[PDB]
Amino acid sequence: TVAKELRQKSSEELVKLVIKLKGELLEYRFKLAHGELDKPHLINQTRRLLATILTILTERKLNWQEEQAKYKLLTKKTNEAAVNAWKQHLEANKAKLLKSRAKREDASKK
Amino acid sequence: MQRIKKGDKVVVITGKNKGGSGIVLKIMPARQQAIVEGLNKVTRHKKKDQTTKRAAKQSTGKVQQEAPIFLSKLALFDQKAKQQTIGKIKYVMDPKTNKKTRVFKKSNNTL
Amino acid sequence: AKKDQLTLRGPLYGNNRSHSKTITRRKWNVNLQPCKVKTADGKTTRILVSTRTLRTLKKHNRLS
Amino acid sequence: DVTNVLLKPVLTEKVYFNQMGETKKYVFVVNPKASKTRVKLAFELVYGIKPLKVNTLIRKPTTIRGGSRFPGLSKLEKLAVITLPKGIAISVTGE
Amino acid sequence: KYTGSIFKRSRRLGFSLLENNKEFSKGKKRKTIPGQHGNRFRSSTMSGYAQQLQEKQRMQYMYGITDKQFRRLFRLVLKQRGNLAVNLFRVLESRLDNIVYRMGFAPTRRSARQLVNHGHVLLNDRTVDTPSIILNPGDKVRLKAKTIKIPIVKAASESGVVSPFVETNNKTFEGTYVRFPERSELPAGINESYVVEWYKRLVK
RNA sequence: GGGUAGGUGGUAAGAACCUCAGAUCCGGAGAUUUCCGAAUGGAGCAAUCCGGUAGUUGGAAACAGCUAUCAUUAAUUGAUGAAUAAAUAGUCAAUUAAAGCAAUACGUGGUGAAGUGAAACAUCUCAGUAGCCACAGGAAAAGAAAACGAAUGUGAUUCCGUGUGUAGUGGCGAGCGAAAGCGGAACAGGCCAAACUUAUCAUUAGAUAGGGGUUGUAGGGCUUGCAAUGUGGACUUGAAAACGAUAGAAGAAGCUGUUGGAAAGCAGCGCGCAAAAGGGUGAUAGCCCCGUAUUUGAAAUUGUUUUCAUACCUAGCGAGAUCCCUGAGUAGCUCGGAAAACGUUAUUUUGAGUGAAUCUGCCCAGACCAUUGGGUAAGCCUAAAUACUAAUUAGUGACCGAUA
RNA sequence: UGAGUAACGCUUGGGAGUGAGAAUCUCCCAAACCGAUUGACUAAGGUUUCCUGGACCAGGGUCGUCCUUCCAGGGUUAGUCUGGACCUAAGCUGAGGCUGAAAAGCGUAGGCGAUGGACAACAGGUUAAUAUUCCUGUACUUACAGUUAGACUGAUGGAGUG
Ligand SMILES: [Mg+2]
Ligand SMILES: [Mg+2]
Ligand SMILES: [Mg+2]
Ligand SMILES: [Mg+2]
Ligand SMILES: [Mg+2]
Ligand SMILES: [Mg+2]
Ligand SMILES: [Mg+2]
Ligand SMILES: [Mg+2]
Ligand SMILES: [Mg+2]
Ligand SMILES: [Mg+2]
Ligand SMILES: [Mg+2]
Ligand SMILES: [Mg+2]
Ligand SMILES: [Mg+2]
Ligand SMILES: [Mg+2]
Ligand SMILES: [Mg+2]
Ligand SMILES: [Mg+2]
Ligand SMILES: [Mg+2]
Ligand SMILES: [Mg+2]
Ligand SMILES: [Mg+2]
Ligand SMILES: [Mg+2]
Ligand SMILES: [Mg+2]
Ligand SMILES: [Mg+2]
Ligand SMILES: [Mg+2]
Ligand SMILES: [Mg+2]
Ligand SMILES: [Mg+2]
Ligand SMILES: [Mg+2]
Ligand SMILES: [Mg+2]
Ligand SMILES: [Mg+2]
Ligand SMILES: [Mg+2]
Ligand SMILES: [Mg+2]
Ligand SMILES: [Mg+2]
Ligand SMILES: [Mg+2]
Ligand SMILES: [Mg+2]
Ligand SMILES: [Mg+2]
Repeated sequence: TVAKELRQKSSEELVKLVIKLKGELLEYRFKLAHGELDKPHLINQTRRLLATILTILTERKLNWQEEQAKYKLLTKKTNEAAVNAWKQHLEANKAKLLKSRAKREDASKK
Repeated sequence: MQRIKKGDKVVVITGKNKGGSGIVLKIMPARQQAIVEGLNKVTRHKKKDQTTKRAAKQSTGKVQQEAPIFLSKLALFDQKAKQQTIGKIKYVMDPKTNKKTRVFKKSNNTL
Repeated sequence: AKKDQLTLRGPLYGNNRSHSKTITRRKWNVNLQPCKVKTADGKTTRILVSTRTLRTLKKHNRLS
Repeated sequence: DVTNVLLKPVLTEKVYFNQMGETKKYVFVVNPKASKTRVKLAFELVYGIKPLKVNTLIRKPTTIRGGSRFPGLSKLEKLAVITLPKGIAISVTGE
Repeated sequence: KYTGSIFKRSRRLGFSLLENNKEFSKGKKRKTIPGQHGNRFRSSTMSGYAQQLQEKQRMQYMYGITDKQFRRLFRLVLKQRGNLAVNLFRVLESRLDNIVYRMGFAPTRRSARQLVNHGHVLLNDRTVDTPSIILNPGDKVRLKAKTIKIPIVKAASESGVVSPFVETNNKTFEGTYVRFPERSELPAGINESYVVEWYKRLVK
């Protein structure tokens, strides 16, 4: 039943499905470990659907990791705060580094 | 197929309860019993336990429920016949739908 | 092992009968004596063989 | 890459003690066969902020429910202690 | 037990004794072996009996028999009244599959035997699975209806072809007989009676 | 494919879902199959550690992901190549196989004791048993007479009964114990070497690849004719059919009253049977239920048999020549052992030595010789009957019933 | 049965509290022993015996509200510490190879093998339980890339040191 619907789908759409379900599976497991998962059966349905998707992808001699490595799309949104924190950290590091060398140099000069 | 399904009227032919008509609410095939409403009323002595949000109250006194009964003691009840009687069933297959249908053997009533 | 390289004939285990018919297990070993022959362009290669095989090589013109 | 090396976050007294005061420290449980570099890469590809450093704990299996009719052993855990830079605090739940 | 190197030893000699015995040239003879063995015969000078042996072989093959079974049947027929040269012919022809092949519902005698063993065959005062039962001159052999349910039918035609010592009506599947096969219906493939004397010497 | 109306494995209730677009469940065929383990990239204290190479994706690189591959031995082929010209040793690469395990069981071979008995003990027995090791197979081994053996004889091997505890063999003590013959189970006999001939190898072939041949009342080759186109295999590919195996479908016949918590017991009146095997149902049910007898059914995988065709083998009786071939460190013999029932001996085998002949030939018939007769060693393969059950299905028990 | 007998395996008094029950549990004050040790840090071994809360089936040679016992939860953070990614000693393994009825034994090249050699971090603070590991402060070492200046770079081998 379900295998027919996925069989109708092409290969590229299937690898998109696997990444989305992998991500969703991680979220369900994290929410369950934090006690915020009202529906505890969705873990099995994603895993079974994930296992089913693997079966259709392995009929043809195609993998799921290599096929997604050839073409993919990058990430976004998780950039602004990251660079703010990183810029602050390197600035603090450079201030300590510059201060330390100065103290040593003038001490050796004296 | 099966002699007793979920929903059809059924009666008891042996035991303390004789001629007890009821509706099968659930069938356990593995242990061969059957829950029939209104029959085999048992009264568990409901204690009090408080360890959950619902268990904080868990109001349970003399709740009367249903005890399972062996399927051998059950017998199908006839409804189509003008004079209802208790009999045995066949497993004829009508070519109209090619589906197996239960038919009594002391009459010609389907199911 | 103490065996020929041309054939596979090896030692022979038997009994050591003496006066009073006392039984003691003994071993007859074959006379493995070095021998050189000419095979594959006459290439001599020393091969430990039984004197019996040595006589066979000599009569078969092989031993030259 | 496959992201099976991030099994479950854990919240204890030690975790909440670290998870306050500027730099936050989040403690997860990871694949016992995974390495520190794999942990950093998994965190990069699924959260987006580079860990400052990673520490690892191995908790040995031990006997549990001793004396009960059927005794059982524990389960092998590898713990990872990520520490994000100053001023950044992301939520473990909600994406 | 080391680098035996058959090349090293074989070439080491190139003839020798072990070399030639093993000489890989060793072919297959995998067709020479079978056929010649298969089955032979002819007559010789010193024992005479050669004729008896060859004739015995032919007769057994005509009906697909093992020599042991033949010795049993000869023992059975031997004791009775007298010059029973009319009895053992009926005994050899009373085989159920033999009657099935002369009845005409099988292309060949062994194929008929296969049918019999597969449970096609219905008798009178009994039924039948074993393809060796000795039938009585006047006996019926009603054929199953399941076999006809598998119309290959080609058979029924052979049935009518028949041989006079068999009376079978085609399609209707039924058979019996009387006036057991005379020697005419037992053709010159094997028509001699000193095979009887061969078994008298070999079987008491 | 079957099959339904339930299911989410047990100690197990509850929560939350799935399921009539046909779920769970059963059967056939597939997919995935972490690490250790013959373990085989290297190591190692098992389930751990450390990598190389060729790709591909991020990085500015180190590096990090994702793939495939990387042990040893043997055989074949190719390349390279020492002492030392050539050539080999050696080195490298490619392809194909081998490794290991278990069925507390059967087979073969090698090795091989002792407790014990002899009322002690050494010959002997135990016993070629236990054990150790190697190689398998679905069985293995054996196998087509240089035989038995005393006759107007039988005509591969194997297994069973008898011959018989007989002939014999034994510090002639303890003991051991056949081979003929007869009655049975099954039955099958095949193929090379050499002659002769063909083609090719610096044709010094003495080698390679073909035709010819497979024996004992001798066979085959040489030359010359007649009759033959078949019958049969231990047989290859296919096609068709039948019988099964791995899920299943249908499958008859009872009410009343009494004791009783409860009837199926008991009693009355009936009914069915190709079903009166069994299990459950509140006691002891042919007719309450599941089943059983019987009739049936397979998409897929697999087993046996049959039919047809098709490769590959397979063929008789004469004449003349008087020529050639028929398995050599072999059979014998000597010196030490052994196998056979035999404690070594006619027969079989072998560690050391020696060593023949070629159908008017050689071996055998319990030392040996002659006559008579039997048989063709020193080359190979061989189904069946025979040995066993860890496992799958069905079933049985004057077998056990928690110290068995 | 012996028999409620032998034995209970080196350490005192009191006040307050908990508790249904206290010589035995908690706190306080003393008291008595150790003090080249019954003190503190670790190797080996042990393998959760560590911390918190609860319980008093069983174990504790008595008792117990208590325990190293049981239940539930939690606890072990390394570029610099101890060992691998570095090296070898005794010894082990060991392709070829030698020897040996078989199994196997010996052994070369290689490879393992610390109890040794080489190698960069110290002070303080913090939790009930971890700290040269977490935090603060101040450092050091080894790789890779870009860049500036100078310089010809110089090993799988030789030598010195080690
Ligand atoms: Mg002895
Ligand atoms: Mg660590
Ligand atoms: Mg289906
Ligand atoms: Mg003795
Ligand atoms: Mg004695
Ligand atoms: Mg004695
Ligand atoms: Mg064999
Ligand atoms: Mg059938
Ligand atoms: Mg049915
Ligand atoms: Mg029925
Ligand atoms: Mg019954
Ligand atoms: Mg002789
Ligand atoms: Mg002997
Ligand atoms: Mg002769
Ligand atoms: Mg000969
Ligand atoms: Mg027991
Ligand atoms: Mg007991
Ligand atoms: Mg006592
Ligand atoms: Mg007492
Ligand atoms: Mg006393
Ligand atoms: Mg006293
Ligand atoms: Mg006392
Ligand atoms: Mg004490
Ligand atoms: Mg005291
Ligand atoms: Mg003191
Ligand atoms: Mg101390
Ligand atoms: Mg414990
Ligand atoms: Mg504590
Ligand atoms: Mg406590
Ligand atoms: Mg106590
Ligand atoms: Mg640090
Ligand atoms: Mg090392
Ligand atoms: Mg050390
Ligand atoms: Mg501490």
